[PDB]
Amino acid sequence: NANPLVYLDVDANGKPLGRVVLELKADVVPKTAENFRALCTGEKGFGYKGSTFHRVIPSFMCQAGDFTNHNGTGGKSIYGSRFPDENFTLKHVGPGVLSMANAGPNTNGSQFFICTIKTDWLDGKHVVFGHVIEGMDVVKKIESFGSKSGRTSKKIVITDCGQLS
Ligand SMILES: [Cl-]
Ligand SMILES: [Cl-]
Ligand code: NA
Repeated sequence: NANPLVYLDVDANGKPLGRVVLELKADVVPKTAENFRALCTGEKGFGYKGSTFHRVIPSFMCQAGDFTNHNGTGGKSIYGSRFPDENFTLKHVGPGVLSMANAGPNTNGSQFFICTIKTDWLDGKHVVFGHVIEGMDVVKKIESFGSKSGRTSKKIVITDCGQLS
């Protein structure tokens, strides 16, 4: 009864792809959910609005969240530069899983990915913290702009984001 809903409105070269709505599993990972929630509202003075999907690999995942460097090197959490792996209770079960990117154990900041396949080799290494409620079609559009190196063929921008409930 207390899982937040947040949204990302996404454009590719200025054309609207639509809205991704995410349920954040605060019932399982409240600290990880709270970090992402506040980065969507921007209430700490920084967050995801105007950042990009900077690494998109077809048949794998769409990665975003580096709102400082727009390239995978940056981002930060609301708690500090990084925060621990809360738990690995939720698993990478299939497309639409929302999970934290990282740089090894206990290095969560703000970068995240949405899976487009079951990525079960990431279980126990990346903290799953939500899923797509609405807009998997938008995720599939983002995925279509990826490449095997992760370089996107269009500039994929989160033009708006926030908390719905
Ligand atoms: Cl990663
Ligand atoms: Cl590149
Ligand atoms: Na907003």
